[PDB]
Amino acid sequence: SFRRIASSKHAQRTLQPLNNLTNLRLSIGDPTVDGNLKTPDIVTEAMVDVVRSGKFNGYPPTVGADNLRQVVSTYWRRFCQTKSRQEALKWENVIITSGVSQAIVLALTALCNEGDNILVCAPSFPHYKSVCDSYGIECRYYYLDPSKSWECDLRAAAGMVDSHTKAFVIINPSNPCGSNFSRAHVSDIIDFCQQHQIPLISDEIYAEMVLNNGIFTSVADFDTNVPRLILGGTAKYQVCPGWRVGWSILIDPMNVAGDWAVGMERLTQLIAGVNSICQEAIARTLLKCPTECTEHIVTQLEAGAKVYARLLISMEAPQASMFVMLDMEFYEKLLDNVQVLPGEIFGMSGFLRATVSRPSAVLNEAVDRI
Amino acid sequence: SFRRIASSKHAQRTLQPLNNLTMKPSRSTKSNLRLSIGDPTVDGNLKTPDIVTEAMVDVVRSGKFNGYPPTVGADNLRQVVSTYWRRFCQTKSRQEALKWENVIITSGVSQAIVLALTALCNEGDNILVCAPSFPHYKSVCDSYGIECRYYYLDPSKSWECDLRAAAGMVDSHTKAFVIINPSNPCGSNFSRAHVSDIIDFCQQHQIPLISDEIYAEMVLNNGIFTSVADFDTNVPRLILGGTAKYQVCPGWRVGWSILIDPMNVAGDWAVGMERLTQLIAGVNSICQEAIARTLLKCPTECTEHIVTQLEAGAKVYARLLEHDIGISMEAPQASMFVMLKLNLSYFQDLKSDMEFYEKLLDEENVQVLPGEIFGMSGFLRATVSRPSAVLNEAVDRIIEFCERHKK
Ligand SMILES: [Cl-]
Ligand SMILES: [Cl-]
Repeated sequence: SFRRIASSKHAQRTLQPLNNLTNLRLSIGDPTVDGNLKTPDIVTEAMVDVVRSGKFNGYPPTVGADNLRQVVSTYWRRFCQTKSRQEALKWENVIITSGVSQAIVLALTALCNEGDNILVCAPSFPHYKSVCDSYGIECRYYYLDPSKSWECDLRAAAGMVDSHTKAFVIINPSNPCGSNFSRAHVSDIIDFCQQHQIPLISDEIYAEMVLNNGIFTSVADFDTNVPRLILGGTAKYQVCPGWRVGWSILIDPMNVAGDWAVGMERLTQLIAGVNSICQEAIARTLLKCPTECTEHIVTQLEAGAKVYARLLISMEAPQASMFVMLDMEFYEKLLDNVQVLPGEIFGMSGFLRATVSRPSAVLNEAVDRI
Repeated sequence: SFRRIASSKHAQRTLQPLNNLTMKPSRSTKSNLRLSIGDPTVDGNLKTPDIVTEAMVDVVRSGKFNGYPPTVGADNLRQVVSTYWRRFCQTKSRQEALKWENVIITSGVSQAIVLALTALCNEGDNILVCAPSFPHYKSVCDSYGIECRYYYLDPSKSWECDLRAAAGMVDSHTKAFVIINPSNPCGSNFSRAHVSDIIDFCQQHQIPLISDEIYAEMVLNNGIFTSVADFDTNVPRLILGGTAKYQVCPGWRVGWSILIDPMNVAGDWAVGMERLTQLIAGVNSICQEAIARTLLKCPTECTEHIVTQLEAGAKVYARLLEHDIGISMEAPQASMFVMLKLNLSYFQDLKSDMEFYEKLLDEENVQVLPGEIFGMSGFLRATVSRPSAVLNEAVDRIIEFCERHKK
């Protein structure tokens, strides 16, 4: 015979509730489903050129190709309204990752040990909770106030901070809330992080996907010595999540977080980096994508916002991202044939996440069915 | 002011000795000749098949494969890989034991290694790993607080596993036996009989066998590759492989793992690996479809070209044996590397493989890798995949270098 082989504690406690939960589907967080949103043609053709050259099939540096890091550094400068802020973004502090999902893993596991906690918004993109449970880090939720435009309850969060608290995480613009934070509110967050002396992690992957001529405020656009780790990429706004490319950018002017940066660098060695074809294709086109491409998608999202309004169930209208928030029992009865998502999944019972990114013809039929 | 932010223990102990090596610039006027590089794309002499390249083109232009794949891999590629590995099995039953349900698509074999070990072991466990070895097993183990417990390969018995010594290393915390076959850095290609013995060893000790078979297509001299798949056994085996080396595209970051477990004693291991793919959420969707379209269509001819190039590189290293300069070596039967054994008693001022590496580089601007990096001092890893003109020139400098330091 042969002794049964069991798995590790690490594997056993690694759970993704969304995926575990798994016809008109308003539950899907992937902009490629219908084809109404499209990757820019120049990116598609840069990929064609790059793979046909045969010059980008070799090993990249595990931290990312130099030129893509440089380009990403240059690209994020546009979110900075000032020269000093812009100069504070250095390519040396850019890391290319296998999607933002990996950037989250690297950020959290280079920073925390088992037994630590981080403060994370609720409701939230579930990956932070999943990564935390996987590695024995506590995901300590602070709550977002839906009646104050889904702003962070900074009064409450203060009471959650202790000696094992290692970071403060925000998602802005937000999946699942569709929120877009004001400049003053982002300033408060930074001050909060200063008062409590913890780094700020800002998931800014929807940066290009603000609606209604809204203003996006990146944690980069401030004069502060508070270390900030910005996570972003092209997966959502260039409609190519399956390419598995994203990045993290550290802004640390007084250099208080250098070991974190080194730790993240060292940990890229484990899977040894990112698809070399996509890295070069994005390095060639990231700065050349015209406002019009981002402007077509934003208009397409504004349409979905209009369709959900007919239901008015209450809701805070979306200012950004691809979702609106409007609980488990309601979800189950709808399928028995429309698919929504319960906010339970995201850390806040009593809501439903619905997607804005599908065609009106699909949405209208589903909103009517609701 | 602001509290200094420090890193985790996991980060602090994560080290890759190869990268770290990257070395004093040479005080020489000769051209830099690098024999240290483990990337088949370096010179352009070896080539990704055109049919794979044009499948990538069709796939990306379609705009139908830019979405999220399943974290475990696209269904069609998993089915295709399963079908592909069947050719390494000589029988219907062995072929039937390969199931696409037990294939996982990974971000290179490097991720496959992470998933295999961290889904199996807890901190405080150990695994048996060959030395010398591709450094990633050691790097991942140390990163995760798993002990990399070396058993030694024998350069005089064709770089075979010393199984007798390995037996004394097994204890209650030993969780796996790792082999690399064909081998980086040794160039060895195991006989069927040795692979049979390795499996028997794993049966006696009741530990799973992990086999890095990424050089499966790159056997030389009409050799026979024996996959751990090609056996009638209930020993659980996890095979790591991919297209990175033999289709000359390591940078695309695609590889896979295949679990073969006929009595289903390792289902939890499989479920664990699957769960852990959720953390980076999978693999480049363009390449998975491109490879799904072409993996079964690539002609034998594309590979025999690469093999021919490697056999020629091997002949050039053989020239080192014609001079009495203290270099012995088992000619490579596979993979892309050779291990040069140093007779240190030949040299007046060369104490170690490391010192040999430094002085060679400083004096002749030829870069090899000391075997220390791979877990076995007293050797040098040299690459066979470069063009003959590069190798021939570099071997001349090595010969000259040895004669000069002798006595
Ligand atoms: Cl990782
Ligand atoms: Cl991973």
